[PDB]
Amino acid sequence: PMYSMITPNILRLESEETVVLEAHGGQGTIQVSVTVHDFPAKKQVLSNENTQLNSNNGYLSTVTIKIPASKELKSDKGHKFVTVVATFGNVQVEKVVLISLQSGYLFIQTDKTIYTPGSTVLYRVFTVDHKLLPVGQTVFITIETPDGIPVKRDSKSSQNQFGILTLSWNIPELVNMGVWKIKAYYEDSPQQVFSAEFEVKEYVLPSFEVQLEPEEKFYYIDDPDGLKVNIIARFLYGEQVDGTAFVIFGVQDGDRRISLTHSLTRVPINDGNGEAILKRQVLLNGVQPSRADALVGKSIYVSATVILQSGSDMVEAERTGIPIVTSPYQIHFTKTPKFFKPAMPFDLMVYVTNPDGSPARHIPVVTQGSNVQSLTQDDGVAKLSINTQNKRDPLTITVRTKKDNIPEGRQATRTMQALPYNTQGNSNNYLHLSVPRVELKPGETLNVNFHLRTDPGEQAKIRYYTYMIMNKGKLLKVGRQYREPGQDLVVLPLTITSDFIPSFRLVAYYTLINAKGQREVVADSVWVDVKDSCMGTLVVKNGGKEEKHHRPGQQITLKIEADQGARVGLVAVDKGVFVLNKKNKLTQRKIWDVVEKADIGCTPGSGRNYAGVFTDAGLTLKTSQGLETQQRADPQCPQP
Amino acid sequence: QLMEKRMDKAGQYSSDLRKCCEDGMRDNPMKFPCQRRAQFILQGDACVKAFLDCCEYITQLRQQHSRDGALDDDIIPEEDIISRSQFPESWLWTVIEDLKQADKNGISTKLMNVFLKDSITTWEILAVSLSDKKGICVADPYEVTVMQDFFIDLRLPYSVVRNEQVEIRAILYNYREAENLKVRVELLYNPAFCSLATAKKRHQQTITIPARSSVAVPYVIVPLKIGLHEVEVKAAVYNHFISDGVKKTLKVVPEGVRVNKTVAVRTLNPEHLGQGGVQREEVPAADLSDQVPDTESETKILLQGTPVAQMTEDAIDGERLKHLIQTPSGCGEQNMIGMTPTVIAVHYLDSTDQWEKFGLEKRQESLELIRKGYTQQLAFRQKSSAYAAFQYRPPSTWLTAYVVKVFALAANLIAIDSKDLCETVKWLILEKQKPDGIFQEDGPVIHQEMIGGFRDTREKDVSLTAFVLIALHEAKDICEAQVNSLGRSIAKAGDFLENHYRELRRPYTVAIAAYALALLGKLEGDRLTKFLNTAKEKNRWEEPNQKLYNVEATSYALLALLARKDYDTTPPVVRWLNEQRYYGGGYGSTQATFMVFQALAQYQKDVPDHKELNLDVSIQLPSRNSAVRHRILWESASLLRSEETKENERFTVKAEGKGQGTLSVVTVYHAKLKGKVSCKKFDLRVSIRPAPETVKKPQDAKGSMILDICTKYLGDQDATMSILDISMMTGFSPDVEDLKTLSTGVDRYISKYEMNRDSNKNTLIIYLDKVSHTVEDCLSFKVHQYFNVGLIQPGAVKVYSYYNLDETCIRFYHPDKEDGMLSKLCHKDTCRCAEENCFTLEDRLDKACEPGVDYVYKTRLIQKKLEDDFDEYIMVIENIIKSGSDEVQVKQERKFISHIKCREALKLKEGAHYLVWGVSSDLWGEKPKISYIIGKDTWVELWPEAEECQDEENQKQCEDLANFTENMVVFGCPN
Ligand SMILES: *[C@@H]1O[C@H](CO)[C@@H](O[C@@H]2O[C@H](CO)[C@@H](O[C@@H]3O[C@H](CO)[C@@H](O)[C@H](O)[C@@H]3O)[C@H](O)[C@H]2NC(C)=O)[C@H](O)[C@H]1NC(C)=O
Repeated sequence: PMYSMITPNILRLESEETVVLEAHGGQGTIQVSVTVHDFPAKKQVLSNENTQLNSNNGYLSTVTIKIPASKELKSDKGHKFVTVVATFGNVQVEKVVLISLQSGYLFIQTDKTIYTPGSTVLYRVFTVDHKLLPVGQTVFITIETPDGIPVKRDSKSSQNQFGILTLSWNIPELVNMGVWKIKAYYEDSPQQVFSAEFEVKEYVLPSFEVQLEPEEKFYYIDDPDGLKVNIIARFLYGEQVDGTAFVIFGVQDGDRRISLTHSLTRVPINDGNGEAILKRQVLLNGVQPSRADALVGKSIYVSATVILQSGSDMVEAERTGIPIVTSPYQIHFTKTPKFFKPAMPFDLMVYVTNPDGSPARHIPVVTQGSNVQSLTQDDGVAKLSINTQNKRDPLTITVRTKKDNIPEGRQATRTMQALPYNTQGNSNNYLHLSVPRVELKPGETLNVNFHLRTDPGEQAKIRYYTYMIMNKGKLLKVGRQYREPGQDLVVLPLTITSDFIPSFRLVAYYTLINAKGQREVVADSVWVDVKDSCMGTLVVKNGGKEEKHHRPGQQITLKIEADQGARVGLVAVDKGVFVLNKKNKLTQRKIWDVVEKADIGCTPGSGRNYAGVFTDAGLTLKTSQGLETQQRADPQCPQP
Repeated sequence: QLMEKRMDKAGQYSSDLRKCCEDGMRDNPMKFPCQRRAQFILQGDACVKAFLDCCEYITQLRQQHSRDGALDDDIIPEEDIISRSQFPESWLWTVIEDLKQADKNGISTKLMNVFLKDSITTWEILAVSLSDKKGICVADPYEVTVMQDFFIDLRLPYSVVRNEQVEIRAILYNYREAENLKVRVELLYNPAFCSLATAKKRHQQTITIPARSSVAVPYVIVPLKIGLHEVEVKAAVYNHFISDGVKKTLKVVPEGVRVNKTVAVRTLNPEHLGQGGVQREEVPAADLSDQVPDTESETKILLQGTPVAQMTEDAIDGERLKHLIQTPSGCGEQNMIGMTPTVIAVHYLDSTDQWEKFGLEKRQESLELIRKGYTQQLAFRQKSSAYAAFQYRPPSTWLTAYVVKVFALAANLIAIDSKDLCETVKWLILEKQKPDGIFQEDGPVIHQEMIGGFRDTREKDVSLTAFVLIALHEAKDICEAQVNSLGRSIAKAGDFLENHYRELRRPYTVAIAAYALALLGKLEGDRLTKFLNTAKEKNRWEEPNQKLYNVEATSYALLALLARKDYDTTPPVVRWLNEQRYYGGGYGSTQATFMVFQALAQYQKDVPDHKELNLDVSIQLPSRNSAVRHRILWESASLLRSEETKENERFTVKAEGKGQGTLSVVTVYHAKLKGKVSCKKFDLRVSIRPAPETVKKPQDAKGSMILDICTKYLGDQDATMSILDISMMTGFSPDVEDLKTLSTGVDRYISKYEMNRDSNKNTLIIYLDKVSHTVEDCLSFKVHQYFNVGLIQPGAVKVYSYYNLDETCIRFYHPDKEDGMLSKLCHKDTCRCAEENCFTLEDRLDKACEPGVDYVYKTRLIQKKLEDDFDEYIMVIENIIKSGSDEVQVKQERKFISHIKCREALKLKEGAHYLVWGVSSDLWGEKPKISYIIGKDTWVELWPEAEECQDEENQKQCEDLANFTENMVVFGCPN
């Protein structure tokens, strides 16, 4: 028989971590003891647990260990390790694991993202642990100038406020203007500084606002008519503007402003409407190289001073960042896996974006050569399944957008290369996990397809698949999916709960004894999105009748629904600030962006070998036959 | 075609030289020629040559296109653009913890009733939860749109004047796109106002507002009383439940300028200034020759147990801190009021252990003030860690030193960035110190005493090198290991002042260099005897024609003597500095106040002979039957006791006991325009006139005018740092785009402008780097009138040096008599309602014998003096019918004063005879000159001449007036 031990490759101190124990071919009852020792001396048993392997659990059991944060492990010199030893009766299995205490998360929410002098910055700091549960610890909170000078250093304990540090600060009337920074760190971890930024500009009271709407959200460099920009000028109280707009165009050359002086036109504004056109001959001559290709990758800015007809007020606005490209889309292969399986379909995930970085919705993309065509959704991602041949050659894939009313020279096109999985001893023993692309919400049920491909003498030896579900760098669910002989497709139904948000990895494998008498392990993994929801629940609704328009000074009733014992922090903000600077405002996706960076996997699936699957997904393996994984030193993954 | 060549010419220049050329092509409101605008350029000759080339380009090119234009130039692209940043303030900033009531799923529900704000906007309520079993969760946003469709905007002024007459607009908005709104609008009655709404009849108007439109409804209102009065306008929509009301407060400022007046400052020390242990001080009555008619005066007597007791108790209090200094802040040195008095008040109460009197929080509340002033002073920090006085000016070495001094003192109390402080120090040693120890000023000079004058190259840079050295000695321990040059630079500055000390001649420069040597122990020998012999009368280091500068010099000298441990020499210097409170009982400017506070607190710091305080002071006012007594002991709570009186009388203060104290007597009154005719060291000319019709004016602005202000200093050098204090007339507010042009350019004429809130009238403060002593410095900008005002009261322009408040000059400006700006905006009943304050045989005998009637005269008007505020009527008393409290004679002249409202009410004729009687409370002034007030209990009746009495229409009145005169002298009033 073969005994196997699977743990996550980084174990957290003061945390419940899951150890998987499994006896391939066990008989009777096998008592297993798991011991955690200090590295490299093994002088102290840090954790000790017990379980059994029998026929009732299928010779597969899990063990929860909690390594305490001792004074030797808290030392700041060198990456520390522990040694986990599992004893399967008389056979011991032993693996050295990297450790990290972590338990550091600080989220900062300002009440708004732009301020005038004299305003009050209302800001909250939420103090949670590694499980995102509230902790009561001392936090040092620093407000810094745009030049970086600290003007306010607070120290607040979140023990009695239970994790919601609610504070305020008054901006003085004379102050630095620019991008201010709030910084926060725990008292026991000063090197983990978390930050949010806000902007302080000056008082602006327009009698009328000016909006510069270009006809397209980009400029085609081979467009003969040019770039039309609609001038929409209206009062803040709603009325229309009659007057005269003085409009000038220009080129933003990276970090360079080139004023097009020959584009300066006088435009009348009648009933709040006017039009200024930048002709193509003004754009080419005004930039110092008069090349259409040397204008690609730049943007057009446009400034317009609108005067009222009685000469009464002038309000000037600017629309920057209108790109001078030929393709309105950018193809990205960032959400797709980099490794394919031979003679099995490759789930290509093409991410199509607008030139400002926003996701391009409902854009048809076609792969060249295979003619697979799909549409993007609201997230900008399209799924194209490419049927691969039974070859271990690198698969070169070119994706091209095919939206109508756009010429073929103006379509986005990008090329990638996918690499094949390497089997043991050039054998035909493969595994492929096939998952349908649904925006998975908690409450939906996912059917996962377990495809087998083996040599015909090796097919009957496979009785089960052993699957593992990981979420937030922890083993969430382990089980077995059994298989009758002759079943080339086995389906595991999986209910998505709230513990799967934001994303989860499913890793599955089978073992066998091949035609050379050697123990072969074949594995596969897949990364699945979950719709950005919440581990708990928090809704704010109306408590009275659903009135569309309210009056000033009207009493309304708010209905606030949360979990039992939850503390809810509130703010009522004007809508005009929420839309302005969105990159500094706390959203629910920004919670799920932060935990997505803290993960122990680097690739969205597959690997170089059997040890390539466990290491790329965040696991490690040690078997009694000698099958193992490499050691992890760095929690990060390299980029050029 | 004109913006075309203006940008092709500006394209010829690059980098910072293009900004000089583009500013040469801008319009200038005073129409200076291109060579005159070049005189204000501070950037150097390369910027001036690019300025002149582009200025004279479009000067001759506009005069060519105008002289062939018979047969706007709105190009401010900026490239930066400031967008919308003012939104309504966020609310509902709470945390809810009562959520334990579980359902089947454990979901807890909270209901909460909240009130919406008055902002017509879409509110948006955001929620972040935190649960001990479920973690953090941010909700989706919940939007609450607030819209009433009909809303009212009430347009009030900043301030009106009592018995001035305005038109107030309520703008009513209606935006139903295609549905019009018939609305009745009502102005509510207020007895402090005088309008078409009375106590028995409301003033209702019925209007119809069109769809997607606005209608303004005017209301004419006369305020009759002084103080914060509410204007309430209500309006409700016909056949609907839509109703709105807007209530706003109309501040009616008293007429005239409000002038504080120090009557007396005295040192209270009966051990040294007492005869037989009893000190007696007589305080005179204040000179109220320039007082506004029908306003009250208010004398405030202040007794202080220590000479530092006012400044300490006012620097801890946050609102009282801003009223130590009488000048505005909002520039580089001036902004240090938020730090420097609060630092040395905490340092004083540190060294004397005295916070047991105050609250326990009072240290921590005052520590927050120094943190706020640290954030405010950091706004003036430039990019090279240096400090400039204004936002786009080159850095001042004098200022950057003074920031090092106050930051090093506040580093013991507040967390000051040491690295930034020593980087600011490292800029002073490397960039600004000459190798012979001299610190060089390459920015514009702020303080007057930082120039070595004329062909005395002696005393050149001595006052500045001393000022930097005091500052670097304060940051000696803070920037010790940070800057390895600080020990050598402090000694090099100390060697330069010691070697050049024999050449010094002015009392400020002898004193400020002595304290820089006293910190180094180098005020011995001939440096010591020159410092002591410079002092006049063994107690002050003063020079003629200097006020605040002398207070700084004596404070630097007191700090020099206390650093030398010369405690026996210092008590006369302490007593002198204690009583130089010329400006409202305080020291007026900033650097005067921060220096005498530091010197006086340093005396009480290391000479703690105040624990034996037992001062028994008694004040005897003649208006009170019993003398006020106060006892100030050392423990006895507050060390300051005050008394107030409404009478401007002389009184005697008697002090007994032990200790050294301070008496302060300040009279607050409203002053007219006659006392402001005196101008000292400055010269000022102001004129206002209506703008041309081709001038673009704002939409809510009814008229526009052009204000020209020209000033010139009358000294031997240019006046560094002066302020123009310009009050707007009622309804007026200046053009922001003119003031932005005058403050943003390489040809910069105004260092910074600001509008001063919490003031009497709407006041524009203009900051100037210099005022030329050779050429008259002029500036023009537009002011805009925003509603019709019936009897406009004149504005005021006051120029003064910031560091010497004696060097001031005030001028008043009013438009023309032909403007229709004096014509009463009222109709008839509203006119009469405003003429109550101005003012048949048995009826005359009763009204001349009412209890309170003092005098009855027959007068004759010789001369009217029509002034801007009040009318003087010089009358000759031709008959005395009832003798009053004023001892008058027949054919003796007396002044009769009425308000400019009463010019149409009275309609007096020069030369005509009049029967006048009034009350004794309308007597004003002190004998030999009593002025008479034509008030609401004063009778004015025309007496016809002896040729006019021969007409049949006047013969009954002349017999009624002759019967009244004989009855009132022979019989008098009935008993
Ligand atoms: C002239 O000197 C006097 C005395 O130092 C200054 O008087 C101060 O005036 C302000 C506003 O007029 C007073 O504030 C008011 O305080 C009362 C309570 O006393 C409060 O009810 C009001 O609502 C208001 O806040 C202030 O108390 C008063 N200070 C003193 C010591 O009397 C005056 O500002 C000086 N004028 C100028 C032009 O410098």
